[PDB]
Amino acid sequence: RRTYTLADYLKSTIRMRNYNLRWISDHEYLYKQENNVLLFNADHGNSSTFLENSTFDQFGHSISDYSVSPDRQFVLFEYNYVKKWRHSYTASYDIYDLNKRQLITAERIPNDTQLIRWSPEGHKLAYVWNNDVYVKNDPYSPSQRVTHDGREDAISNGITDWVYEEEIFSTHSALWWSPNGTFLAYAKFNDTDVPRIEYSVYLDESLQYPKTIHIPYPKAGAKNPTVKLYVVNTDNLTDLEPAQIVAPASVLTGDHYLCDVTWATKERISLQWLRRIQNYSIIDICDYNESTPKWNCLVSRQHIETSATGWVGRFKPAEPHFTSDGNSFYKIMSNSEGYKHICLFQIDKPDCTFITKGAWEVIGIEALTNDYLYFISNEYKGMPGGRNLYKIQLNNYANVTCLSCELDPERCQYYSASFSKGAKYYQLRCSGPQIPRYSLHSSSNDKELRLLENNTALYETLQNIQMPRKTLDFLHLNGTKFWYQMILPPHFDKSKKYPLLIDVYAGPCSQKADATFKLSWATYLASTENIIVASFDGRGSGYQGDKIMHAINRRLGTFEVEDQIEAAKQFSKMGFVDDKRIAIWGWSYGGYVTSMVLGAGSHVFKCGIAVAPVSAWEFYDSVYTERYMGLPTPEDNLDHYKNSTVMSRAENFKLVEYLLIHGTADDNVHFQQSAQITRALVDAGVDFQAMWYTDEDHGIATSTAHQHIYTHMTHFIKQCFSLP
Amino acid sequence: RRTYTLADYLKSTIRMRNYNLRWISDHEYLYKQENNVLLFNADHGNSSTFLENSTFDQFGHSISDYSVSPDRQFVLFEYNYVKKWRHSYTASYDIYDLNKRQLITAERIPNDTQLIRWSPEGHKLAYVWNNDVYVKNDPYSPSQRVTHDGREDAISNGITDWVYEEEIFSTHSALWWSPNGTFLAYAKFNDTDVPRIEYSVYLDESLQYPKTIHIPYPKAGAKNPTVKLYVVNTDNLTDLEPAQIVAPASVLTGDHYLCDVTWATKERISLQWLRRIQNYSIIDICDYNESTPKWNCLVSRQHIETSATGWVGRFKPAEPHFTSDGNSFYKIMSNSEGYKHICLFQIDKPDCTFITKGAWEVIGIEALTNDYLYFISNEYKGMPGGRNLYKIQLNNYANVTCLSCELDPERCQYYSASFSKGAKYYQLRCSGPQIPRYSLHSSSNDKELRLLENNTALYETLQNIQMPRKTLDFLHLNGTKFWYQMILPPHFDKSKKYPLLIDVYAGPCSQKADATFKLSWATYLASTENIIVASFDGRGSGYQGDKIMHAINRRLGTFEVEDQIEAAKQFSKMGFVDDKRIAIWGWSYGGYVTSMVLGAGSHVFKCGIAVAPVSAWEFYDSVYTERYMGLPTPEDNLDHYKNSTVMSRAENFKLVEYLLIHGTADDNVHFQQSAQITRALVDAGVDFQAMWYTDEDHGIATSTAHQHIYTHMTHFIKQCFSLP
Ligand SMILES: *[C@@H]1O[C@H](CO)[C@@H](O[C@@H]2O[C@H](CO)[C@@H](O[C@@H]3O[C@H](CO)[C@@H](O)[C@H](O)[C@@H]3O)[C@H](O)[C@H]2NC(C)=O)[C@H](O)[C@H]1NC(C)=O
Ligand SMILES: *[C@@H]1O[C@H](CO)[C@@H](O[C@@H]2O[C@H](CO)[C@@H](O[C@@H]3O[C@H](CO)[C@@H](O)[C@H](O)[C@@H]3O)[C@H](O)[C@H]2NC(C)=O)[C@H](O)[C@H]1NC(C)=O
Ligand SMILES: *[C@@H]1O[C@H](CO)[C@@H](O[C@@H]2O[C@H](CO)[C@@H](O)[C@H](O)[C@H]2NC(C)=O)[C@H](O)[C@H]1NC(C)=O
Ligand SMILES: *[C@@H]1O[C@H](CO)[C@@H](O[C@@H]2O[C@H](CO)[C@@H](O)[C@H](O)[C@H]2NC(C)=O)[C@H](O)[C@H]1NC(C)=O
Ligand SMILES: *[C@@H]1O[C@H](CO)[C@@H](O[C@@H]2O[C@H](CO)[C@@H](O)[C@H](O)[C@H]2NC(C)=O)[C@H](O)[C@H]1NC(C)=O
Ligand SMILES: *[C@@H]1O[C@H](CO)[C@@H](O[C@@H]2O[C@H](CO)[C@@H](O)[C@H](O)[C@H]2NC(C)=O)[C@H](O)[C@H]1NC(C)=O
Ligand SMILES: *[C@@H]1O[C@H](CO)[C@@H](O[C@@H]2O[C@H](CO)[C@@H](O)[C@H](O)[C@H]2NC(C)=O)[C@H](O)[C@H]1NC(C)=O
Ligand SMILES: *[C@@H]1O[C@H](CO)[C@@H](O[C@@H]2O[C@H](CO)[C@@H](O)[C@H](O)[C@H]2NC(C)=O)[C@H](O)[C@H]1NC(C)=O
Ligand SMILES: *[C@@H]1O[C@H](CO)[C@@H](O[C@@H]2O[C@H](CO)[C@@H](O)[C@H](O)[C@H]2NC(C)=O)[C@H](O)[C@H]1NC(C)=O
Ligand SMILES: *[C@@H]1O[C@H](CO)[C@@H](O)[C@H](O)[C@H]1NC(C)=O
Ligand SMILES: *[C@@H]1O[C@H](CO)[C@@H](O)[C@H](O)[C@H]1NC(C)=O
Ligand SMILES: *[C@@H]1O[C@H](CO)[C@@H](O)[C@H](O)[C@H]1NC(C)=O
Repeated sequence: RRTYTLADYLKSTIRMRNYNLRWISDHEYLYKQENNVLLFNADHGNSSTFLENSTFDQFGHSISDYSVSPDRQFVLFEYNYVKKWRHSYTASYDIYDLNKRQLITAERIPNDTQLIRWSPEGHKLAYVWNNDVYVKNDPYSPSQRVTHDGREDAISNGITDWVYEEEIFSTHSALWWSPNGTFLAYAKFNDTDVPRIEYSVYLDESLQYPKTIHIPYPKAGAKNPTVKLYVVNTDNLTDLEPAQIVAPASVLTGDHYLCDVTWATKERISLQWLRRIQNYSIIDICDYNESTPKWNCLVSRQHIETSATGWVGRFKPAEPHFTSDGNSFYKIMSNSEGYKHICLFQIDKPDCTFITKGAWEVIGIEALTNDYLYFISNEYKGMPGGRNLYKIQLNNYANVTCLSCELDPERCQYYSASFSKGAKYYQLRCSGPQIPRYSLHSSSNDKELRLLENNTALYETLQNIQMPRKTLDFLHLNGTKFWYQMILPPHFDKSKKYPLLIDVYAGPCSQKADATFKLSWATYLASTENIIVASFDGRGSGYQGDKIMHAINRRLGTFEVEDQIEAAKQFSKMGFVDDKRIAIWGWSYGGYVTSMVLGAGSHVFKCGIAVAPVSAWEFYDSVYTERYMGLPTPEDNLDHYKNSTVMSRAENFKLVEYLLIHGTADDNVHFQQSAQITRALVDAGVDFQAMWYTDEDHGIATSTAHQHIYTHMTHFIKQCFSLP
Repeated sequence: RRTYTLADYLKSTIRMRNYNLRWISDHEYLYKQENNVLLFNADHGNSSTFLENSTFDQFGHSISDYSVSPDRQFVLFEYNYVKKWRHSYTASYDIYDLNKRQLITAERIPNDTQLIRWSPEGHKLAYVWNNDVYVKNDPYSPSQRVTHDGREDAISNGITDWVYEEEIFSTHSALWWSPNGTFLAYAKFNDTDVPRIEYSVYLDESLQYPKTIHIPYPKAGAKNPTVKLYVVNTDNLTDLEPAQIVAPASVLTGDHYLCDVTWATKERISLQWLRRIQNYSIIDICDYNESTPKWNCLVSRQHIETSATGWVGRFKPAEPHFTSDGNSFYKIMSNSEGYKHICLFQIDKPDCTFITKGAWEVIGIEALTNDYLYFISNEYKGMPGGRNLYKIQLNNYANVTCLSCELDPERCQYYSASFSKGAKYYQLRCSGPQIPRYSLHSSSNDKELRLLENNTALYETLQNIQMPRKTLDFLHLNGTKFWYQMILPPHFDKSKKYPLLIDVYAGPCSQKADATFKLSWATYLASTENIIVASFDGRGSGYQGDKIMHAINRRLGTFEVEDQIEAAKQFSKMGFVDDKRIAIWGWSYGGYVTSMVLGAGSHVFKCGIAVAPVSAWEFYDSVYTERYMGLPTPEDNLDHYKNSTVMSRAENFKLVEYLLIHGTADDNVHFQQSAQITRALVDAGVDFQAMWYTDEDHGIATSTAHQHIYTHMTHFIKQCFSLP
């Protein structure tokens, strides 16, 4: 029987399908099929061809994306897509009028447009061009320029800078339409005094001279960009200047962040602010006073969230989900025991009321109606690495009803959901630990309407392959239960002793051990090279309580490192793991941990790989770093900024085999970091291996580069484990 | 018996001494001994302490170097040394009076001084600070400012830019005093429109953001800097200005280089100009007029040098060696048979007379007397790799007497000399093949006056070691003699079979197969690991004829590559070479040839190492590249610029093991060149090994890095050669 070879991983020979849809109603969604865009109605099961693939290639050129207007009158076509960063880009957009079924030729959308978003209702447009905000009341209507200070690397209106897109918003967008489309809320960023990172780009062999790329990148303690929030009335845009909503006073004592903007009603806006010392968060509720007319942000509806053991939220404070009347909201907060649970806020009330509790966390709030609230939790079977859909009755909080627990309990233990408007229907997505699945459900009776994708083709293709097995198990460290996972080789024999390879992230609020089904590189090693690939969620991990999560606070590189070693020591006690063939590798925080582990002097690991590793917290951006480590000042936390460098551990690298990989175009984890490591390894008489990948970004993902780094790492591990 | 250990190379426990001296008279020379500067009198032989080691330490700073005035009244002390580039720096200077045993504190020399030069007679000073020339007729005097348009990276007066420093002048100085100290000639460079290479420098772990380093670097085809030559009357300057000496019309038809400036008499100057297409140079003899025009350059005394087969000279045209009257000069030129020989030029007459001939070349003219001319050639036994001192009676060209050939014909075959003023005495300098030896001679009888350094302790300390033996042999390629060297392991047994390591430079006018004595890394591989290390000098090599050397013209990366292969194949046919264990490595042109050899698909070499290689001549500087490859224009030589890249040979790297090393702060061979290779090797799916060295220049020389790179390369060889 065939095995999962390396070519099977790198060539995507074994494709896993999914089912991605866009709810455009309370009962209709769009789905792309055979390059056609089909419009499905879940209330009747009937579906029409909404957008022929004929009218996708008959424009002049290849179209990259689409976005249909909420009134289904116009379609945006995106083409000439040029990648900027993780979530950012610039492209040209066309407008396709569906009433005439004709392409719009006048009042077009300029080339090099950065952002674009429809209004929630109707057909109004807002786009960002040369870092300025423009609005179009109609595709057949001239643009209205809102801002005029758009300066590259200085001022951005409506689009995020680098740190916000990466570490806060997780999207390039800084436009927020009002539900009626009357108001637009946009953010203005100012990176004028933010220091710049500079790295060279060695483009095609034609380029005689390299390019120098500049990016405003505040490192730990550096000058941070400012943000201001302005609101604009689209219906009477030529009456007043954009109205700034000043941040609350609580956050104005120094530098601060803007982390979320949500619309409660057609005339009420909510702003989540965050201090720079990220243990203080506040929600401001602002109503439109049509008199002056200003935005009236009453103090009595300010809502504070703090943390005594560290920072607020998991990565950033939870976003509020307002009720249909915008006079209350539900947001996730840590209870007294330190577990993320759902709390009920009244806009005018100073306290919140918890509606869920237990020794388990709530992952997120998925949908909200007047009678039920839908959410995801890791409560089922007390397994933190699982995800299941629940619903809460808003009259009797004791009446919690899991919607995914008993559907296929052996095959599916990791669910997610995508709801429609008003939570009439919801798409269920199972991710593991067996073959994924996608189904359509109706919230009225929670019955499966139809099976969207079963991956049956995947199922039979794996039947002919000696696939490895994934075990979800746990262990105890100083009396605390800690979960881990093992990818076991096929025909696993506990009497025989296998080599061990540890996959690390160990990042704050990370979770590497979970009931998810992946066709990864580890799948190759176990199925073919018969290597046990493990991952251990120790201290600093998430979804297990603020006790375990905040243990790493202000002490990065201390406990998440020891516990990877200590768990590795536990694995040796088992009778099926070779003591002399234990390895480790990571990526962008594992590479930090993997490096910091090999420098611990543990005599546990034989070799290691660090891919785009962090080497010192002095080098990473302030938003992620200062959240867990604070400021590098002698008065705040400068001590452990220095005590936690990989370079301080060079001498102990004489005992292991180090392989260091890093891409040169890395805008996230700068090549400066790996360079500082090698200088410490060189200056210490330590021999090691290295490999750069030219013009590859942080997540090395170019087809040629993705295949090369893993084919390189396979040779390394096989040489370290003395494998064929 | 012990062997030459790797630690013996990297730690230099087994030191080799040398005798370095500064002739300050016709019979006196300065010599440093235990940090004391001693004055020696060659005539009788006695000695006296000229400068105590109390100094260099009694002043508040460690003194790097010293320089004594010709009239022996003042001494310069160099401190605050900050290395700029290869031959450049910037440092601070203190002036010390000898008649008063005092340190001058009035009218001091500024810090951050970029150059300093004494007049050849008297004690006139000339230093360059902020790219402007300042002059002092006496150390106790103010500094008259000559130029005022100095600007960083834009204009340089008196100091070279990068390309002139590296590829023409081999010095940072662009000052030329007249013999009487009356005139000062200085050149002015303009890099205003020359593109700037940029690379990042990752300083100490405490240095948060990296520093971008800009350097005016004209790559092949780019805009070269302009150069103008001015002369100043130092005696009466407050009245007069500098006087420009315009280049000949022969050279003003385009871009041109200034390659030499020599003072014939107190009022006569010789300028060597060079066309950008380096097959046309001219010497200009310019006389001083007591009225305007300040400098009268007669047309009838222009002297022009051309080459129809390639470029002019070896690296640059030979410099002229004037007679005492300045009415004639000897210089090295190619004859009709293509052999560099000495020619006698007469200023006014347009032809020259060869005073030497034969199928061998002259290396350099060492000294000129009114009766004899001393020079260095490779005539003895027809060995190009040997150097000996000869002398010609300037009356009887037939009386050509060797002064070193038959001293120790078994120990010494690679001589050089450092003559005194007027050539009364000359230090003989033997460099191999056996242990070096330094002796002092008298010109009147060529009789050894005394033995300066015999390296006796080095002789004894070597007999404790199984030291290798180096053979200088030759082979015929297509009926053309080609020489090679073989470092042979001790106790050589031609019945056995040895691994083969081919050290490659193979650059134009290069010589890797000589009769010199080096304690190198090749010694370790032969003494300890029993590896034969060979070096072959094929087509493109110098000192053998312009037929052999200019065969590389406009065809770089073609013939010097193939010849290395076939010589290795001829090494394969030998009975003592393991065909399956042949490897090759090189540095900075060898890395180019090594990479180009491994890409040829010859199945000859098993593995290879390329350290700081050239990947594409499009990326190297113009002065070097255009000299041998022409212009990368579709009309001149664009094609073999394209055809000669390493990246075009990526596929054939699947058959060899490849290790690529490069310094991140390399300004000579930019990191871009290595990065372009890996991208082609990544795009071809070829696995290889790489290793960067942060902030290491082209000649990776940091004490820590130098050990790490040779240690890293040894592991690669042993693994490739299947050794312990
Ligand atoms: C974007 O940010 C930059 C810098 O973060 C802002 O410009 C800077 O504004 C400050 C004051 O806010 C200026 O500093 C000093 O102001 C005092 C006032 O007494 C004055 O006396 C000093 O001479 C000095 O100017 C600073 O000069 C200025 N820097 C600039 C203009 O480069 C800028 O206003 C921000 N823009 C937006 C749209 O947010
Ligand atoms: C150092 O080199 C720079 C760049 O070559 C010199 O400045 C440049 O001079 C040229 C003229 O040779 C200017 O080009 C154009 O000339 C035409 C002639 O009609 C004129 O119409 C244009 O308006 C322009 O002047 C060029 O602008 C100028 N570039 C600058 C000043 O940045 C410079 O003179 C050289 N310096 C020395 C000391 O030799
Ligand atoms: C969208 O909502 C806004 C605010 O609710 C509407 O604006 C107000 O509309 C009311 C009546 O609905 C008027 O009495 C006010 O004079 C309006 N004030 C402002 C500032 O607009 C807006 O008309 C609504 N638009 C649509 C298309 O529903
Ligand atoms: C948020 O964290 C900061 C520092 O991490 C806390 O600042 C402390 O403030 C008190 C004043 O009440 C000082 O006495 C301490 O010295 C401060 N600590 C440091 C390390 O500077 C702040 O109290 C925290 N906020 C909350 C609400 O817990
Ligand atoms: C959807 O795919 C699953 C596989 O994940 C199918 O379930 C298997 O069906 C076979 C029948 O031959 C049983 O023997 C297996 O035990 C089942 N496995 C699991 C994990 O349930 C299922 O039949 C497919 N459904 C459809 C409609 O095709
Ligand atoms: C060492 O060489 C020096 C060279 O300067 C000799 O210098 C002598 O200096 C005295 C001083 O009055 C003169 O009178 C002599 O004429 C110099 N000698 C010569 C040869 O010129 C010095 O003599 C030498 N050493 C000794 C011990 O005499
Ligand atoms: C150095 O040489 C220069 C030129 O050879 C001398 O300058 C000339 O000196 C003579 C007589 O002293 C004058 O008639 C000329 O007018 C001078 N010409 C110039 C250009 O200066 C100079 O005097 C000599 N100085 C020394 C110290 O030897
Ligand atoms: C110096 O080199 C150039 C370039 O190789 C030579 O220019 C050639 O000249 C001949 C005759 O004028 C032309 O037919 C060629 O087309 C020229 N080649 C180029 C590339 O322009 C020039 O002749 C050489 N100089 C000497 C003295 O031989
Ligand atoms: C100078 O050094 C050379 C070699 O470095 C010495 O020459 C050797 O001398 C020994 C006698 O002890 C002979 O056995 C060797 O055959 C000699 N070798 C050569 C190449 O000649 C020489 O003795 C040293 N001279 C002094 C004065 O120390
Ligand atoms: C376009 O859609 C039709 C609908 O069946 C399908 O047959 C055809 O293959 C599609 N073409 C492309 C290029 O996707
Ligand atoms: C489904 O049927 C209803 C009623 O028959 C119709 O109004 C609707 O348009 C149909 N769906 C589509 C996508 O046309
Ligand atoms: C200085 O010179 C004296 C005289 O020979 C010598 O004894 C001493 O060791 C020297 N000191 C240094 C530091 O070179």
